[PDB]
Amino acid sequence: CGKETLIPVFLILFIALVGLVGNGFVLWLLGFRMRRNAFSVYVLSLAGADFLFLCFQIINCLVYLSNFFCSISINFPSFFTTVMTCAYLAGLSMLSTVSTERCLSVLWPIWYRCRRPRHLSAVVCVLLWALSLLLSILEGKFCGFLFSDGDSGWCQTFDFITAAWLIFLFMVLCGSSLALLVRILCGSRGLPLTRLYLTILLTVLVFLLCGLPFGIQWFLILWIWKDSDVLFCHIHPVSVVLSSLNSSANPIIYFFVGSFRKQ
Amino acid sequence: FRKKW
Ligand SMILES: CC(C)CCC[C@@H](C)[C@H]1CC[C@H]2[C@@H]3CC=C4C[C@@H](O)CC[C@]4(C)[C@H]3CC[C@]12C
Repeated sequence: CGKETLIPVFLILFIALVGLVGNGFVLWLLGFRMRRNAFSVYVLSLAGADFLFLCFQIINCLVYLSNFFCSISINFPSFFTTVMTCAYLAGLSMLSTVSTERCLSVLWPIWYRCRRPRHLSAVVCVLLWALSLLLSILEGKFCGFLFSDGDSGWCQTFDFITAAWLIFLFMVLCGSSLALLVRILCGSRGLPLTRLYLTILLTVLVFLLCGLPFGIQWFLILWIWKDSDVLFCHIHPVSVVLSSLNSSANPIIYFFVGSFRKQ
Repeated sequence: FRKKW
């Protein structure tokens, strides 16, 4: 657009810089300083995915501001949208596999303590990242972001396939959080119930209201509504603001609350 | 080629 979309661009550049410094601190602390468990492997991979996504959002911010003020008319390449899509899908799939591993920890505690393979988690991590590549480049080369051209009749099909993948990740996160909540609300003795309940509803509403809108508008709404050309300048900058709020408040919730809280 | 940017 013109000046109508300008203040979401400044908002995504403030929350993008906050997300870069948060995910940089989480990446440095879990890479080079602290001792890691399987959960720190999941938090580290989630911070890497959000670091890639917020890097590509802040360079989209910078090329839009270079288009507006300096009038350079720089063109970012088309594969940055592809690797940003891969970062977004991996950053949501880490949230789903965090909720699945917590459900397996509470429902099956003897197995999760004593018989869990220590090289499971990273293996699960790399397979989810592998599937992110299988949903990114097979997206992008059909949508013209790779190989300069592509059939849109296939591109819409692969957008619907990854939309089914996003609603599958949401029902896996919601079903696992529901199973963990009924397992604690039936059978808890010494657990901190209200803090655990509030953090579970916080992570579910972050995955619903913040992480999911950009994927639903980018892969699903844009093909099924068929008149979204005037709906763009309202729904798309607020969706990248909400997804950058998801990627920026994933270091603060999953690390600096779980593990940097007392200080 | 698709476009919403
Ligand atoms: C499937 C391949 C091609 C995609 C891999 C993407 C690359 C760039 C990165 C992003 C974050 C990385 C992970 C970050 C954390 C660790 C923990 C470490 O103890 C084992 C490797 C592992 C699990 C890395 C594996 C590779 C990884 C997933």
